[PDB]
Order: sequence, then structure tokens, then C-alpha cells
Amino acid sequence: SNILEMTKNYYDRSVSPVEYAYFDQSQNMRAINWNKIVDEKDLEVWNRVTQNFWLPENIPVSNDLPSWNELDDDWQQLITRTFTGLTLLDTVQSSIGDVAQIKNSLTEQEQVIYANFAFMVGVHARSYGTIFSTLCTSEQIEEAHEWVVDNEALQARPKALIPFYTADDPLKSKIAAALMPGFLLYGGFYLPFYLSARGKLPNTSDIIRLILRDKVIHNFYSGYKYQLKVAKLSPEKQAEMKQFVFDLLDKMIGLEKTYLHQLYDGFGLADEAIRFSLYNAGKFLQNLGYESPFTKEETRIAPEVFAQLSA
Amino acid sequence: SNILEMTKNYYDRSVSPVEYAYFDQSQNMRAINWNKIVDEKDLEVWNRVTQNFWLPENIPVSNDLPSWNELDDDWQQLITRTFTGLTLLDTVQSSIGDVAQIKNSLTEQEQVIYANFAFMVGVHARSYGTIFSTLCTSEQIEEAHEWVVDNEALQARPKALIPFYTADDPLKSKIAAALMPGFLLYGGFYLPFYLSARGKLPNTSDIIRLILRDKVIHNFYSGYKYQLKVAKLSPEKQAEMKQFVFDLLDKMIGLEKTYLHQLYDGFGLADEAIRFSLYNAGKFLQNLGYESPFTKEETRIAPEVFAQLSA
Ligand SMILES: [Cl-]
Ligand SMILES: [Cl-]
Ligand SMILES: [Cl-]
Ligand SMILES: [Cl-]
Ligand SMILES: [Cu+]
Ligand SMILES: [Cu+]
Repeated sequence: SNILEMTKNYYDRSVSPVEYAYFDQSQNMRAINWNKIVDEKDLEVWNRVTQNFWLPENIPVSNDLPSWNELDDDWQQLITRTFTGLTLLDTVQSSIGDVAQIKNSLTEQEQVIYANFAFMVGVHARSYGTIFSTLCTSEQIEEAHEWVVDNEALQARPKALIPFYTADDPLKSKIAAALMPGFLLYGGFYLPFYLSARGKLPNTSDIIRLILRDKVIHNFYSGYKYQLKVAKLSPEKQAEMKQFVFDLLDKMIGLEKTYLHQLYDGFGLADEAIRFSLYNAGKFLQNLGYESPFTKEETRIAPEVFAQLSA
Repeated sequence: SNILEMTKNYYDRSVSPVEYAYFDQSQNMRAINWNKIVDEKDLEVWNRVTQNFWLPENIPVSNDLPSWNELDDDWQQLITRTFTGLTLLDTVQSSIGDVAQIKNSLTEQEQVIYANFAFMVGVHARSYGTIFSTLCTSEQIEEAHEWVVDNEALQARPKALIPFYTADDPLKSKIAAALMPGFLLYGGFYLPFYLSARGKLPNTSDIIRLILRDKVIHNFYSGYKYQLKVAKLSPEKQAEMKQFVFDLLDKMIGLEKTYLHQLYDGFGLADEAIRFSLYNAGKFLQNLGYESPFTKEETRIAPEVFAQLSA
């Protein structure tokens, strides 16, 4: 009788609203408690992403018009197409991926952080529109949208990830959520950094660096939460989930290579864009707590391009 | 044919990713187009809510310590309880309500605006935490959480709305989404406006006004989208939906009056808070395109409270 509980704390006999909504209606709901934080990492991430709030109106893209006008119609078309492709991936992540993570949160604050991610990835998608409004003709903008809809190699990539978001396996959904910021857009981000290394569209690369300042935290955070959940599996199911991560990444690399060859082969950027992509595939695995199986040679980035990425 | 259509518009032969995820896989996905906007109201709302970005760290709540210390322990408890009750409603809306609206959007931009709403309602919930961190003891904060979990009259209100969010009727989900910012938190906001009218906690009322600057747009926007969708239904289905709105508001007013009497009867604020609540119930109906049935007498607000509201 030394250990009898006469006073049960409110937290352990209540559920967050999203748990009440989708999982269990047998207990009453608790309001989020920002005064007693379960995981200090959540407060650190919340503070950084909110402090890093930006809008594309903040960047004078109109100052890129001189260097934009130096590029021929084929280069301008490549940039508009590439960025409309990245707009599609951001639309998938903002409208499906991030908000699917909310109900699978380990902590109250994580629910609010994924709401921030959904909004800020929406700002990322909106940023390409700001660039197009300033630089592109109406014809270039409409052509790029037509090209995205009709590009099967482009479409294959989000079509591969969306099922994990809409299915009922929260760990597979979390892996998909990490793979988007961790890997899938870097093939596209190569192009603006290739150009800004040569002094072309520098203001556009400032927008890409603001996008990446968010995406690196998104990848870190989803990877961190993945590691906390996978640690709660049996060693058998742990090894099983690791194999799934490597199998899914192997598949997505296959689809990304096909798309980047189609996108870039005509411009001689395919090989370097794929190396840049695999460098980030390595970082993605590291943020899930795994070792990168990729060689120095097959992840090689030109110093002038790496300088644009890390700035 | 005098009109030659050489190609078919990409938009009419593609779906947004969230439509692809949940409703229709018959066509490929289109990237959001911020360059050709279907509804200029979406751009106006996007620009206003993003330009209105704020964090509770922006407001010096520490300057309220003198007026907070003037308030007796029972008034401090009432404020902590009331605000933890509002925190629960914001947690419901941020984690379930707003994100549930994304897949039911009429336009691409609406998907991104509801992501902004989810994030900003998260900031609203967080702002109570900031106030508590500055003003309240650990004991007051824990007591208020215990009080929220064990308050059946409080819990009844979100428990009535959450089923509309998780169900597959998008119009009933939209009405629930409008009811939260339009009606359910005004009973609670009465208290800080009452206090600031008497010169107490002025900095806290600045946070409440920043919250209300967001919530008035949330209510307007959800009501605007409700009106566009319901207008396309048969006269009989429009009549059915109008009856549902009035029936649900009638139920929620019943639950709100019970909760506000329990909250405020001891302080003699219940009748005044309920009139303030019903005034806003009238505005909620107007924002759905219906007429207010409420009398002048049952919606009467003291000028000094209305002054704090509209400042
Ligand atoms: Cl992302
Ligand atoms: Cl993300
Ligand atoms: Cl709200
Ligand atoms: Cl809302
Ligand atoms: Cu992201
Ligand atoms: Cu709201």
C-alpha cells in the first residue's frame, strides 16, 4: 500500500484533440501545455522555424531581369519547367504530407510544428509564382504547367509517396515526409545554384536558400521523430523498417534519375544534378540515423555550386 | 468552326494533389498556379493573413505584472481557466478543423490559406502559454489544465463539432470550421476585454486583439466558401442546409450558455458574457449569408467592452 496513487495527473488521463478525433473518444481532451514541454527539441524547432518566417515579396527578384534576359528561350523554358516541377512537390507536401503527420505526433508541440511546415511549404510553392510573375511571360508559365501535367517521369515521383501519406502506417508516412525535403527537390535546386555560381539569377538563389533554410529543418525534424518511433519497435521490426527505408530510397533514386535525365540531358547537367541529388540522399539517410552507402565520386559537387548551397 | 482550339487547357484535364490523394486519380496532378488565380478573394485573404503574421514574443506581457498582482486569487484563477479553455478550442481548430478543410477547397490557393489558418491558430494557442509563463505560478497553470479535462460543460462544445471534421460531409465540416472563430471563443474573450476596459492587463488585451484580427478573417473566409458551395445546391438542399446551420447554432448556444454560467455566475459576468456571445452568433449567421434572429436586448454590449473589441 506504500505506492497507491490518490491523485492522477491530468496529462496521463486525457488525450490531445487529434487523438480524440481519430483514435480514442473514451477520455476527455487536454489543451496544449506550452509551460510543461515533454521534448525540449520541439521548442527549439518551433522557435527556429517561426523566427525564420519569410515571404517571397521580401526578395527583389526584379533585380534578376538583366541576367534572365541574357538566357535564351531554351534556358528560360528549362528554369520555368524545373521550378513548376518543384511547385508540384511543394503542393503535395503542403496539402497532403505535412498535415498527415499531425495525427501521428509523439508530442503536443509536434502537432503545431507540422501545421507550421504545411504553411511554410505553401510559402515555398508560392515563391516560384513570385519569380514567374517577375521574369516569365504568360505563355512560358502556361507551357510549364502543361509540361508538368503531361510529364509521366515527373508525376511518378509524387505518385510513389502520396500512398504512404493516405495509408495507416505512421512510420512509412514519416519516412515519406522526411524524403520530400531530404532528397526529392535537390535535383531541381541544382539548376539555380549552377546558374548563380556563374553570377546569373542571384536573387532567385536567395529565395532557394530561404526555402532550403526551412527544408533542412523539416528533414532533420521528421528524421528525429522517425528515430524516436523506430526505437520503440522489436529488433526484428527495426531491421524490417531499415530495409523498407533503403528499398524506398532505391526506388525514388530510380524515378529521380529518369526524370533528371529527361529534364537535363539536352543541357549537359544530368550527371552533375544526379551527383548533387545522391549527396542529399546520403544526408537524408544520416538524418534517419543510418550510414550513407554512396561514394565520394558519385556524390561529387563542384566547389562553386557547393558554395551557393552552404551560403 | 470560327474558334480553333488546337490544345485543351491543362487546368481542366488535371487535379490538385489533394484531390488526387483523396478523391480522383483519373488524371495527372497540376502544380498550384499563383499567376492565374481563379478567385481574387483568395489572394486578398492570403496577403492579409501573411502580412498579419505575429508571435506572442512580440508583446511585452511582463508590463502586465503590476495589474495582474492587483487581481485577487479567484480572478487570477478565472483568467487562467478561461484562457486554458480557449487554448483547448485553438488546439482542436489547429490540429483537426483547419487541416480538414484543405481537401474540400474550391480553389488551389484556399488549400494554402487553410494551412496558414492551422499554423496561426497554433500561434493563438501558444500565446496563452506565453501569458501564463509571464504571469501565472506552476500551480495555477497545472490547476487550469486539470479543470479543463474535468469540466464536462466545457468539453461538450468541441465534442459537438469534431465529428463534422472527421465525417465526409464537406459543407457541415465548413459550418463547424466557421462556428469556431465566429462564435465559440467570444464567451471567453469577453473576460480580457471586460478587464482592459477597467484598466487591467492592457498588454494581454493586445495579444487578444492580434488573435481576433486573425479569427475575424477565418470566420469571414469559411463563411464566404460555405456560401459559394451552398449556392450551387437545389432550393430543397439549400433549405435543408439552412435548417442544419440554425439547428447546430441552437445546440452550440445551449452548450455555451451552460459553460458560461458555470464559468462566470460566481463573478456576476455570465449574463454580460452571454449577450457578447449572442452578438457574435448573429455576426456568424450574417457571414454565412443568413439573417440574425437575436434581439437588441439579448445582444447588448457595454460601450467600453465594444471599444476594446473594435480597437
Ligand atoms: Cl518539404
Ligand atoms: Cl516537410
Ligand atoms: Cl479559429
Ligand atoms: Cl479557422
Ligand atoms: Cu518541408
Ligand atoms: Cu481561426
